[PDB]
Amino acid sequence: VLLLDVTPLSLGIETMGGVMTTLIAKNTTIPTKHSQVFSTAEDNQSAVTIHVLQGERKRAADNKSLGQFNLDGINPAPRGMPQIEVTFDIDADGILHVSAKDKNSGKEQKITIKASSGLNEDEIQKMVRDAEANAEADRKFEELVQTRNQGDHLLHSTRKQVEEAGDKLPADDKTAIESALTALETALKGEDKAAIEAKMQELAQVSQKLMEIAQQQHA
Amino acid sequence: VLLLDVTPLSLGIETMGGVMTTLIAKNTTIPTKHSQVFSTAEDNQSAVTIHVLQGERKRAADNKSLGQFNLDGINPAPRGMPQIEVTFDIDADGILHVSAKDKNSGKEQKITIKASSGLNEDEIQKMVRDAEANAEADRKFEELVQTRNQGDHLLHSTRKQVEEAGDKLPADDKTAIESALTALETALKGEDKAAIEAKMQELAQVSQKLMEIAQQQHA
Amino acid sequence: VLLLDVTPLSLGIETMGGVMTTLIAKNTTIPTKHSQVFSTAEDNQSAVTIHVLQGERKRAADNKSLGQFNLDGINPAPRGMPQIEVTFDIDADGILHVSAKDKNSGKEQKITIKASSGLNEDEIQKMVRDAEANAEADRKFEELVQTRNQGDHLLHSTRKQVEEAGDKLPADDKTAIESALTALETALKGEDKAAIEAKMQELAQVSQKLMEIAQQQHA
Amino acid sequence: VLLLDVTPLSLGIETMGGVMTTLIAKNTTIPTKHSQVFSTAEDNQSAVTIHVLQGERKRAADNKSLGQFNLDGINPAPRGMPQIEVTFDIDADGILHVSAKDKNSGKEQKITIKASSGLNEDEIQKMVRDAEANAEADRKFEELVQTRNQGDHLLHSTRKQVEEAGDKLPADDKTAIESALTALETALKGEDKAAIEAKMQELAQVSQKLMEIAQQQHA
Amino acid sequence: PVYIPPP
Amino acid sequence: PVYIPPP
Amino acid sequence: PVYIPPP
Amino acid sequence: PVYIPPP
Repeated sequence: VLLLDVTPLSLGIETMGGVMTTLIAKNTTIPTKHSQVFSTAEDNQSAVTIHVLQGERKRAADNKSLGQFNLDGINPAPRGMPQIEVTFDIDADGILHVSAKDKNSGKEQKITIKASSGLNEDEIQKMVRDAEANAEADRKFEELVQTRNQGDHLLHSTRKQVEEAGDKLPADDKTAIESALTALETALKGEDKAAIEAKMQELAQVSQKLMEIAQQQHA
Repeated sequence: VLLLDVTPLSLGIETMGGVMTTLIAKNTTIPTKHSQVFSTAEDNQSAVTIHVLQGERKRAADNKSLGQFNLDGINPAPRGMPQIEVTFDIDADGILHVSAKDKNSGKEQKITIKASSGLNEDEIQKMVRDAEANAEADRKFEELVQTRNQGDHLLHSTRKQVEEAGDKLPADDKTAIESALTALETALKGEDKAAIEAKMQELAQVSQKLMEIAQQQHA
Repeated sequence: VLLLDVTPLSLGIETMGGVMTTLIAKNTTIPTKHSQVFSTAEDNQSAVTIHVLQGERKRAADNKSLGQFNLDGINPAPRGMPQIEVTFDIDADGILHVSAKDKNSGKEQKITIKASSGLNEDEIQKMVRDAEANAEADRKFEELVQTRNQGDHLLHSTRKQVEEAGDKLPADDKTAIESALTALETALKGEDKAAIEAKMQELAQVSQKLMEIAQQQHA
Repeated sequence: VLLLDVTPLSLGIETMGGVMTTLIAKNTTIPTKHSQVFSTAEDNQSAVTIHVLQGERKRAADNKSLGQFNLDGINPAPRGMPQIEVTFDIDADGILHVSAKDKNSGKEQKITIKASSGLNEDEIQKMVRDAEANAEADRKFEELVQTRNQGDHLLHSTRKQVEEAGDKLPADDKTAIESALTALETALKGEDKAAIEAKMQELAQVSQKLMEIAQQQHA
Repeated sequence: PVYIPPP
Repeated sequence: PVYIPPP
Repeated sequence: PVYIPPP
Repeated sequence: PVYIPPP
């Protein structure tokens, strides 16, 4: 072949923290199909918004929006338990089919994106260009979002563990733990990575007795 | 400057599933310092092995081993709760300092890696070469390890949720759930991604009542 | 656009010394048209063979042969004087049209290469791979061919200048010059760059009086 | 090695037409030494200016000037005959030695460029960035300079061939040839590639009898 | 697994 | 967070 | 100009 | 060979 049709830009979805998660890597030859199983951000979340993105930037907002759609009817569950499988299928005509399917309920919703949608050749080059021009800033944003996402996980896991602990947890421990949880929740509202890591650190320092009770409860 | 000293290969650690997690990206100009907060794979894990890797391959075994060391004295905790912060610092002399620090106990262990350690120029080119030659296989292995790691998370979270549920969980539900958990544990022993995803799917289909009880317990 | 059709490999022709001269660079989006004006290697050359190549290697033999054709009816001329313009045109269907046109005679010959011709996806990746794996060797071959091509130019220019000089050139000069020309012609038969450069050096050292006569003849 | 010192930017000299000719390719590991044999642009040229450049741009002016120096004492010769060998040697300390040596006279001149000279890290990234941002424009400028350089070669070769022809050349031929040479000389003053190619074409069309006489004179 | 926010 | 196995 | 060999 | 202009 003298020619290949290839993706000029990565393709994916917006995930928690406002980042782009790539399902199809830049310069993939089509037809191609990739899928990944995602889950929910919130306890008892009934729906997920599937925001389809084209671009090379870490921040979702910095990429091209190809469109979006929701999948609802998600049954009550703890965050991170539902299995929402997201498939990007680009066919021989260059049409992108995106689906989101709930493996519990079997419910599925799709968006179809025409071969001609997305960024034109100029904008593509502008995008490849900006992604190299901002590689460092994007890397910093990835580290921030990853830190906030971890701290959110610690926030929530710890709160569940406090509840499960009940009276097993000494009063002084609970005082120290909740004040650290409150401060971590606040730090998670900003974009100061150092701040988040300092509250996470505080929580690790004050939670030892709680870790031991939680480890024991499921031992 | 007519010259820059740059990393010819990515640098990182082996993490669960036998993958390389990069802390310092290929072609980073030094001095540079990056850190990431990791946690434990197992409930009540007392120590983490820090296996320092140089290379571009997804599989840890496919990279160059720069050495390794353990950090122990991790206090009893559920998997994923301890905060083990891992820092790669390359100084002006090109010496790599790797540390692992437990944010609960403050305990820290280090390895120092000489500028001359790692792959020689030949082997570097062999490595850049193999990583492009195996890009597709490495991508497949990443998808497998990511799937097994998710399924392990579902396995373990679900088992905890069963215990916390107690008699709230109907007998027929518990029968279906445990048989699916057993089958998922078995699938997680292999390297058949389809198999793992099929057991995960089974668990999502049979766990609805359990998700609802768990969502309610912390509502 | 979600897709671009792009050239996966550079496209060009075999030129003197057995090198590939690229007319269309790898990863060019099509349709595209490029042309370059070439000339003849030999005095009184009546025809040029147009050997169309796909690949990233410096050596023509290391690339994929897409086919070839001749353009004849070139009118008697010194080497390097005819203007043979070679155009690569890839249209919207991905078909490559190659033409060679003699700007003196207006005569033109073409080859048409189907979109499906050339290397398959496997072989393309094998080719990108080999070109990086042999980057250094290819660079050395480029330096050799460039040196031999220069020395051929010096060989031929000097012989013409001797003839034009006639009796203006002292006997001792002509003795030294012709013995150096003979030795340069021999060195040009091999692939020892050092050897060629040493004969070129000899010729520069012995030709001063000849350079002065030639400079004067056209002053 | 955990580190390599590599050139962050290509290194070379300004050559005719205001282009950068690279002697040391971007991302070459040092120490390294490369040389290339150049010649003179003008008949009877006594000296060459060696303008050392750092950068990735095709236009010399768009690159960083590392300095420059002249080599004189070039003995009278036709353009393109002297052998001026230019060597870039970067040593283990990262110091660049540039030399220019006349293979006829053995005369040599050097510039030494400190490891710290050239573009800082910011400017390097600005440069890698601009070179991709202007890849197309740079490619067009390369085609223009290559066309003007060819047309200059045809201009000059043809003028020499007219002189050598003398009365062998019919009057009507000489009229057509000189008017085309004048028009080509004018076109070579601009930057309109089409214009130059049109005058070159005119010269090829009117010069047939001249090509035949020149071919015969050295047959 | 990576998480997706609600609508 | 990504997990690290024991020794 | 770059040169092309005969057939 | 590629050509270099005078000073």
